[PDB]
Amino acid sequence: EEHVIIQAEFYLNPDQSGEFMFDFDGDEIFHVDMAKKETVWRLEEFGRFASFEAQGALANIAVDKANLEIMTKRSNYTPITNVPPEVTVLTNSPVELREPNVLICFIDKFTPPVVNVTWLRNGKPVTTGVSETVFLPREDHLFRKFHYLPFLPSTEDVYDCRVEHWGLDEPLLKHWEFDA
Amino acid sequence: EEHVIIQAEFYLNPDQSGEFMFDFDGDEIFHVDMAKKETVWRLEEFGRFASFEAQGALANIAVDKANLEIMTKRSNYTPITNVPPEVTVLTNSPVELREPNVLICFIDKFTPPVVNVTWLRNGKPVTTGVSETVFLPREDHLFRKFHYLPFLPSTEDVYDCRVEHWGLDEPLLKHWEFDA
Amino acid sequence: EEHVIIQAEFYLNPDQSGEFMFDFDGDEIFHVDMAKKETVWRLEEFGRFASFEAQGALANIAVDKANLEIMTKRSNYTPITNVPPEVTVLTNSPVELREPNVLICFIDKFTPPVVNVTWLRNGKPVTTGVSETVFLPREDHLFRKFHYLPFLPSTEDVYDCRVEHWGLDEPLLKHWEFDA
Amino acid sequence: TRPRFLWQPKRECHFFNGTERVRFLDRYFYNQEESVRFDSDVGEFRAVTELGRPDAEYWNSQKDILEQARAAVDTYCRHNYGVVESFTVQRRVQPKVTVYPSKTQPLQHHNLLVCSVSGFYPGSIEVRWFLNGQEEKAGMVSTGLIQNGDWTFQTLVMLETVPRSGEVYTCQVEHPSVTSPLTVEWRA
Amino acid sequence: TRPRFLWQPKRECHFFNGTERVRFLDRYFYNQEESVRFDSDVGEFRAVTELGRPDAEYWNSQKDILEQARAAVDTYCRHNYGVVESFTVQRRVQPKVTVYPSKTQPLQHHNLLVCSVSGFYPGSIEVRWFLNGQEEKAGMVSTGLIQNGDWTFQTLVMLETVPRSGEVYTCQVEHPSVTSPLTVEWRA
Amino acid sequence: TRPRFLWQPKRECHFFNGTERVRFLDRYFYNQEESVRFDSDVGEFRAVTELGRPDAEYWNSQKDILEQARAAVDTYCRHNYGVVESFTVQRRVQPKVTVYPSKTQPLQHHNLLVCSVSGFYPGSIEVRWFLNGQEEKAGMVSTGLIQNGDWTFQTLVMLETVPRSGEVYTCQVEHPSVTSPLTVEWRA
Amino acid sequence: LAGQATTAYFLYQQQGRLDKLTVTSQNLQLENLRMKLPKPPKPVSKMRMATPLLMQ
Amino acid sequence: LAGQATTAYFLYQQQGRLDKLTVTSQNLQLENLRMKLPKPPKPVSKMRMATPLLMQ
Amino acid sequence: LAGQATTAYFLYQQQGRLDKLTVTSQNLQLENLRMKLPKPPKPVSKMRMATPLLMQ
Repeated sequence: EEHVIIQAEFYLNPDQSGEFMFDFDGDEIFHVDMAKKETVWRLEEFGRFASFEAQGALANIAVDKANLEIMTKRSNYTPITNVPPEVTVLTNSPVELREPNVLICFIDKFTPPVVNVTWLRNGKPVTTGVSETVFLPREDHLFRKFHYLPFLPSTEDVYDCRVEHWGLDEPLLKHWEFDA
Repeated sequence: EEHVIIQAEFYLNPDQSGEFMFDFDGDEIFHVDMAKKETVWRLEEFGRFASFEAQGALANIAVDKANLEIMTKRSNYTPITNVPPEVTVLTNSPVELREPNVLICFIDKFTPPVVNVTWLRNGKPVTTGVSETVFLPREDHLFRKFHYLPFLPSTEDVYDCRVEHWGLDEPLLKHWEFDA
Repeated sequence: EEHVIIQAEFYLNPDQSGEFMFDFDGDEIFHVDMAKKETVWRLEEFGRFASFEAQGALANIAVDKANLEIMTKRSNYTPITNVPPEVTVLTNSPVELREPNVLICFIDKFTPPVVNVTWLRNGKPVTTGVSETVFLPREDHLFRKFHYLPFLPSTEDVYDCRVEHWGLDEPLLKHWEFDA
Repeated sequence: TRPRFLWQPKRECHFFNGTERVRFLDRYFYNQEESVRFDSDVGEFRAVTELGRPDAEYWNSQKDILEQARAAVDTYCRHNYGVVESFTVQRRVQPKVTVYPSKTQPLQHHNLLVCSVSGFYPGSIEVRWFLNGQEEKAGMVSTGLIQNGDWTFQTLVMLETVPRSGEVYTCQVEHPSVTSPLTVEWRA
Repeated sequence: TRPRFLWQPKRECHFFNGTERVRFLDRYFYNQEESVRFDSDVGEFRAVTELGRPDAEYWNSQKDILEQARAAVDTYCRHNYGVVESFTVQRRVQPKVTVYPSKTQPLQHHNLLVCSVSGFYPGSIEVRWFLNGQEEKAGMVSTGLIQNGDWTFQTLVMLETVPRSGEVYTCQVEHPSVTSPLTVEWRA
Repeated sequence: TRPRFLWQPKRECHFFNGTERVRFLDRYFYNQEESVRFDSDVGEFRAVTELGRPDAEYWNSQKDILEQARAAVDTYCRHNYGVVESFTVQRRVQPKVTVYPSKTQPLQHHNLLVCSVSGFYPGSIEVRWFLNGQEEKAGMVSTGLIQNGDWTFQTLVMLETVPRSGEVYTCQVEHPSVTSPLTVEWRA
Repeated sequence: LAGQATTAYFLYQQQGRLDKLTVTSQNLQLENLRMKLPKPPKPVSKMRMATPLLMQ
Repeated sequence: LAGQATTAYFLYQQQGRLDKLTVTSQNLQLENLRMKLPKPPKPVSKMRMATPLLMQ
Repeated sequence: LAGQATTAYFLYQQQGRLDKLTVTSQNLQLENLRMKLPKPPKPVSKMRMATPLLMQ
């Protein structure tokens, strides 16, 4: 019955991107969206059970940004080995023809936590009803990221998860198709 | 065609809890949630018909808190007779098997307006999709409170409304079951 | 492939009403609601594609209000010819019996952009589930406005769009009925 | 379980026949007991209990407070009436009516009739039963207007009878929302 | 019914063939009449009506304002084009097409054909009718592109004919969103 | 493609058997490498790599920082455990189980059995197969707990067999959420 | 001989359920249109709140 | 003799209505998944607003 | 002779689809009631956030 509670407060430079979350055995309790300044609970049922002050998290990210600038000067501007993001395309439940599912693109084992993920249905971009989870941490400190595409399964459509990461010379193109 | 418009602005100590509402023949026009600082209309159709400035209500509750502190010193710290909350479990419409209904737990004739209401389905707590109305007033100044549990009726499940009030030595456990 | 991007920032006096929008070939990219201080995108899919700072728009409307006051003193208080709002009642899709449609009341070619539009189902006002778009511009600078009433079509109900504009001596009453 | 302290103002607005006569009852109740009862009918600032006597004196000491309370009869109550009339006073939602049999005791056959008037507003319902077109009496045992809190009411008027597949068992409902009395019939 | 005053700026951005040539027409219209018409094609600050003449002079007096307006041809129009291209310029939604008969006069049998092209973007539709595989003419009486306001258009092109269960009554639609002309047929 | 810099703190809270023993591992990791590893088990402020050595010294220089970190073992981890217990530690969602055949190679008949345990929490599943009521072995080739990110897990344990319409092909699941082992059967 | 009864037995219940099912579907689809509505703005009507004072 | 016609009469309309009803249900259930989505954030794309000046 | 088979063929699939369709409709209608709920407030439980310091 051992459990771990973690707090991820990463900030990248130069990208002007930072996040905040609470990690409970890998899963995410919530995440403070900097843009909306809101405590976005991973499950809304948690908001009816607990609470959090979002403005406090933004103070940390400002401090995290400051430390990174301090570390950058002290580290003589050393770069980061851009690990290739091993990508696996899965579904939340066994794909059921014409039964809504959430394709899950597992952008795994990568750094820095800034990636370009685009869902391609029949080769064309999909930007309507497509969600993504905040960059989730791992034991060896390589980020995870899930992209959710609520879709009505069909054999006519072939989905893709284009994953553009600086560690990849060529863009990754993982594929999914209805076969069950 | 006589009608009454009331304004309830109660604040309790020690509980750090206060509310605000407009009473129209017992029903609630709206209520200013202190946490969200929003004019939460009881029916959203009223927001498309009227408006209210939520920040003004919070000023009153601060004044209401101040007066209660003033009255507490003047009243030589006299307590409140904790009236037992007579509880009746009802449904918004005649229970229809497998047809969504909102169980209504009528926490009636109680003070102070701080109660612990938990819905128990088959003896286990339910904290997913469970709503409650702000503490509503009465003619003799004993609060009302409705708890809403949108449920799909089933004979397999037996619901409960555990009502923990300081006036009750033992917790109240009212019961509901599908019988129509 | 010629396209036009416009920016409408009108403010009326005496009405204390001003708006903001981006016009792309007549359609509306988004509009900054002064009351909510939010960048309300016409399609929410645009919010997942672009962004806008709503507070900046409110600064313009304050400047637009100031200029109108400056122009009013310089124009010796000249009024506006209140053009009659030609009204056409249409549907978003061919009316399908018992199949949800959005009646569209086209308040067209009118000024000033303050009108009283009310949907009358069987002669009674409808104020539940009735939407309106911000006052949209035209080439000759006469505003457009669409009113949306998501309705389940029925021959029993006859809808109306009462359009009260100062240019009209008598109220306009356009009519719709299911005939397909 | 510690001693508590409660301060709930109740600013009541009583207007009769629209706004022909408006009564502004300003109640400040402390621990389910009143302190001051500023009323427009009286006009003068009063106090009900001995605890609220100092409170009334301070508020009537300043003439500005008196004017604010006295002007509240038309600024607060009357203006709000027009604002809230459109969806509360004029609110006429349909009184959905269902009639079903019921048993007075467990393990016994049905011997009661409940005329369920659920989901209406405002609360001025009337229930009257009929048998074969003839009104029945001695069955006006009503459970009262049970408020649902969602701006709706609920009432279960019960009349005792034994079904025999020989009568019509007609209930009736008279509400402002419907110009014609809403009927309902039930046969075994 | 009091005199009104309206101040609606219209900052137009005209770019042709993507962003090969960008025209920035800055219109400040007062009471449905223009005041200034700062244009990138002209570049110089002008004024249309006599009322807006002082307005133009003040704005061209400061060289900073001129630079801001002149730099707006690529900072405002051109940059926004790239930002808004993905979902407005490249927006290609399917032109749902339905064809149904209609009557020109009440109480008369159907004598019209309406090729309903509802729910598309952008507005560059084309409609052409056919009979038994042969194109029909003299039926291009269109109602025009009726904007639905929800980023969609609507058009009802009408061609007059009398159904006889002997023809196919084929309409056609040509839109950028579909690489192949969308056909539709209707037989009585 | 420019050089990057990443600063991700990892404030870990390890408690065993509820809150009997709480371990507060404070990790500040820079570019996938640790800088300081303030731990409650050690208590003393340490540093893993040579880069984080100055960071640890500054933070242990102030006694207030030490007290804040040392008090965090019960103020941060222990208090949060009670707050987050109700919906994370006690969270027991049902392990939906489906069993379907599959083919190891394309264009070949089905020769695999996948016991799909999708949609459960927490991740302590157990899978064991059966044939005609007799447990089968040598089929524990599991794909591992694939996290779905929506506070749910997923696992596809595969056992190789050839259907012959003679066996029952029973899989089993043992999870804290269900007091009784969840069974599932599949016959061709 | 029993086929007529069985078919009507299936026919009756499928028809009755589906009629109410179509209505609750179309009305549900109508709720989606209402939920997709642009959230009409705050009108000019403003309910007024009284300002309580302190108890000295 | 008429049973064949009556059964097909019930069979045809129930099948036609239900096919469209299943699609509008699955798509509705798909809208629920979309409405349950975590509301993707604000991208880096920022439309620019011009700043009008006063009329002196 | 084939009418019995054809009717049951229609009867079986219409019944099976509709049973799951009714459940996904009632549960969907139940989601509407949940979405119409008054959005229960923030409880007294407050998860605590640690305050990181600067690297000198």
